[PDB]
Amino acid sequence: QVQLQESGGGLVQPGGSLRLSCAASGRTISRYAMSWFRQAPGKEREFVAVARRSGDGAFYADSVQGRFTVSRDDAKNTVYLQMNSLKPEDTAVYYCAIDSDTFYSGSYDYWGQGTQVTVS
Amino acid sequence: DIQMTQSPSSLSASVGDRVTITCRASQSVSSAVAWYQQKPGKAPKLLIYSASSLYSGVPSRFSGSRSGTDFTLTISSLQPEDFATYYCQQYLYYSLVTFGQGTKVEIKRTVAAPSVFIFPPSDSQLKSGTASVVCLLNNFYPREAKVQWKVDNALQSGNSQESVTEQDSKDSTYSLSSTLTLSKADYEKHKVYACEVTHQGLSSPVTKSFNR
Amino acid sequence: EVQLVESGGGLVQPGGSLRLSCAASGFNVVDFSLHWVRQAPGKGLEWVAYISSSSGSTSYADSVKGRFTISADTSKNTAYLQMNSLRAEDTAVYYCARWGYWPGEPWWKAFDYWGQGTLVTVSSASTKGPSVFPLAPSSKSTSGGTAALGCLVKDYFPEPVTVSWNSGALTSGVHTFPAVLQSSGLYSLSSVVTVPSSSLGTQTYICNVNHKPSNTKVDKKVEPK
Amino acid sequence: ADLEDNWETLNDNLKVIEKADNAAQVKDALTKMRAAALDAQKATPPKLEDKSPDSPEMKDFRHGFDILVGQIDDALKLANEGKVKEAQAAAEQLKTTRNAYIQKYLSWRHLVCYLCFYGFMAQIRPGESFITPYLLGPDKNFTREQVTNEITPVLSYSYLAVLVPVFLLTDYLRYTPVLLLQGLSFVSVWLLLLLGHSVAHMQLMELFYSVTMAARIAYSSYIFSLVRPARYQRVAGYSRAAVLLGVFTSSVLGQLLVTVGRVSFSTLNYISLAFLTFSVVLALFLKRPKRSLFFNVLARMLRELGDSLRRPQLRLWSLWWVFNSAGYYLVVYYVHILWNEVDPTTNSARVYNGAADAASTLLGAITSFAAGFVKIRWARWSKLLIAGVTATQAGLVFLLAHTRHPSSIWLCYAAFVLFRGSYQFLVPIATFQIASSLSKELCALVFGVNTFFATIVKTIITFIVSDVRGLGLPVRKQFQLYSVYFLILSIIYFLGAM
Ligand SMILES: Cc1ncc(C[n+]2csc(CCOP(=O)(O)OP(=O)(O)O)c2C)c(N)n1
Repeated sequence: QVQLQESGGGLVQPGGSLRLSCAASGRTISRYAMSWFRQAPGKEREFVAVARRSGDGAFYADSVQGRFTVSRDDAKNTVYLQMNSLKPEDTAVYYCAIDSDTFYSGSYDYWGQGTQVTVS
Repeated sequence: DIQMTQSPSSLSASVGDRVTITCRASQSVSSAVAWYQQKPGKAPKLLIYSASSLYSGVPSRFSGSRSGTDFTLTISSLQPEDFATYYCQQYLYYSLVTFGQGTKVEIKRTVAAPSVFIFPPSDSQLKSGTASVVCLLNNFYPREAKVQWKVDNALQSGNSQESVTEQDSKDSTYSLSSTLTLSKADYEKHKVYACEVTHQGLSSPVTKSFNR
Repeated sequence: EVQLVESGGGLVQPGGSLRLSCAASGFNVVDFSLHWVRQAPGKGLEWVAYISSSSGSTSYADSVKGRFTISADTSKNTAYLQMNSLRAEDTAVYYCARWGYWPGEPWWKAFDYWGQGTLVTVSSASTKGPSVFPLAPSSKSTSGGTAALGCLVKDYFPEPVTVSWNSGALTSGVHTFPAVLQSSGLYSLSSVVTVPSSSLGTQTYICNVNHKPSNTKVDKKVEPK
Repeated sequence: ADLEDNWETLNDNLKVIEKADNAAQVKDALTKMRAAALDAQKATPPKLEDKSPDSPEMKDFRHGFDILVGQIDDALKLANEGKVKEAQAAAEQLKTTRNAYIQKYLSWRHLVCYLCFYGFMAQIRPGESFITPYLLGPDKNFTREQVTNEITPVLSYSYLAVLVPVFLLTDYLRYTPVLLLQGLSFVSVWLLLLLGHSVAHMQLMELFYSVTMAARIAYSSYIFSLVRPARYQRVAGYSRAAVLLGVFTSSVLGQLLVTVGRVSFSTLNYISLAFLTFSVVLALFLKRPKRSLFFNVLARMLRELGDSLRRPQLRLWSLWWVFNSAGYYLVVYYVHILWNEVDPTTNSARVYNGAADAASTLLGAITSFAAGFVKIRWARWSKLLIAGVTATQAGLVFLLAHTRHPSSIWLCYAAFVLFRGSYQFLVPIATFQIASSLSKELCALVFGVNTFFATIVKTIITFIVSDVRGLGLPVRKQFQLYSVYFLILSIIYFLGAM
């Protein structure tokens, strides 16, 4: 019965910055994991990042390492995404994902709506 | 007797990252704890003794701290030699040696999609009497991936058998081989045989299926 | 240098008797006490027993109380750990560790010089040849790029067996899994290689096993249906 | 948790093991003993803190804890074999080595006990409740005007002149020579009382007695400087109970000597001088602490005080404390003069001021026990309760003012007891409504400022009323003006209430 909220986006330039955000409501977050997915026009079901627990760090994808930055604020239940100079080959819509397993094995049932992101 | 909990049981860092492994006691144990570094397969080694001191033989990139009953291992510059399992052990009396749970650290590696390949056996196991199908997950990260084994549209739990491998020294990725061994009663089931697996790199849990 | 060594570990029946020998080359057991630490494969470290040759303090762990016994000799500078009526939980690696007496440099220093560690196993079934079965990539569907080709071996004992691919030539992409405990008491293992689909129809793939106690070398050809 | 908490849990666990059998479950007790012994090894004791560490005079401390942990090993290696009788002899050896080795670097372990005996014995002053009958007896026979308008005004000015300078010297000397100076002040007071010649000798006597009535905060400050903040609550409670029991025992002993024993007042003050020399000896047998209040900085105190400058409830309780404390001391300084005025019996045993003092101390202890139990919201029923308490004080002062009967003053004695029931009922509440808002240093500062303003109000009323160059009024019109003053305070707090 959980649900997600997100915002951000916009037509950005290669060499700029952007801040994606995802909040959740329905269940506490500090004992679960969250994730960021990607869908492009033409393709489907890609991966961006994942945030495991409160005392650990984030884990990225093969092409976004050293470029994105994922934090986690457990007080307001909000996970951020610091887009830093995204290339124009990543004009895609980012999705948010909640986990339903405390062992973070990937019990994914509920996603978000979407956010239009386009570079140049 | 007493317990010795060790919370960050699955850590991950790149070369040159400060990690903190905490460890909580049950009793009010004095400042005598032991942090051990055991390689997978090899012998343990004394890394930190008495919760603050540096042992003669281990490098200077290791330390620790005490906060009540909370002991902390700190690694400032993580050498690539230092990817092992770190054990927490309070030493208070001779017969109260209670180890922790072990914190097998990992290399900070980019989460990739698991190559999920289902494999049925040949015609030799049906002439032997014990069928065994497997599902392979190759080149993925982290270790936590969950297979479900949808046989006849049902999660056949209890009969599954997982076996993860050690971390590769070539590209620092993982492989899993889930094995479902079934009897002759597997033969007269329906014409579908699938395994569904989920992972953080996967959006949707991939279901790999075969017939006959 | 001063160090430790262990001997006596092997294969026993569930409920049998086995005597481990811990030897200390260098120091003597009258100045430092000896300890035994259990490590199950996949699990973590856990304590078993200790002995102190200065006074005699054979106090054991609650999971192994009244089932094991220990006796240390300072003339031979060794310690015999005799274990009778074992269970299936004791399939583990036993480490013999040094630890000092109170006060100061012996006690405050922890288990500093761990030994090489002996290995004991508990299984009702004896040694037998592994049954080897192919794992074909099924190239009739989901092809075009690369696939995987494997060997599933099962019903063997003991644990160390090796899998070679094309007499050890093809070593890129070889994944050999640890021997997972089969519920029938025996062992099972998987090995797999990554094969491109263009080289699948030309390069003939074999798959050999090498088992050191049981004199068998099963080299089976793997191919799709 | 440095040395003393480990010592307390070691003593408690040893008292558990000493009276316990069936040694299979004392392994947890013996390893808690071992943890308390090993944790108190790097403790750096305060008698060793002045010396440098890693010294050859420190090695005896580590060797004492060495043999302590070694006999804990000898106990627990015999406890793991299923034995039950070797642990008791090992605990006896542990007791002997704990008394021998560790106690060399431990100064005194009866500190709570010695402070209890200091509160129960060194507060005994059997001539305290018979000062005014001694001044107005057959010995010297001071008149009522010379004891009303000439002695206690010098007491008020001297209380000002020892509250303003001597408070810094009280905070500075680490409170053992402060209590020694207080004992020497008691010695000076009873030597000027036993060797009085004129009125100025009694003025100098009240000059030395102002130090004694002003150094009462120094005892609780000595407790806070000696006892750790992890132990200050219970030990402070037992010490306050010991002080109240010592004052009650002093008043009961004064009643047993004067009324029952028929001891003369000069011999009474001889006994008082002997017990105060005993109090000086007990002050010489104290221990000097280290962590003082305001000498062991200003910007943090001002930043934490700026949030408690114009609070309405804090200002209400502070102004009530100032006004009712000035009224309380102006009632207490003249109520003995009133008691010797209404019933001027020349017989020594027919003077029952000590019985009124004992009943007043007992009812004050009861109302202090029945002050912190008020689980009532202080939003609306505060100012009306203050107006009711001040109206009760006005009624009691008015009953003390128009009583001209020998048989009624008995009940008026109890009315002064009830005056403590109208004063001590709200003193722990006035302490709780101030101490729960600031730090303890700022708490002592706020109570010092409140005592300073109460002394200002008392000094102004003393300068206006009792002065012979201004008004020049006897004690009866002073009590009438005090009744009018408490009535005006009742009117002010009632108009503040509703
Ligand atoms: C004219 C005069 N009145 C009284 C005294 C003695 N005297 C001054 S204050 C006081 C009582 C001290 O105040 P209190 O609040 O009762 O202190 P506590 O008993 O609570 O410790 C006494 C007995 C005196 N020396 N001269």
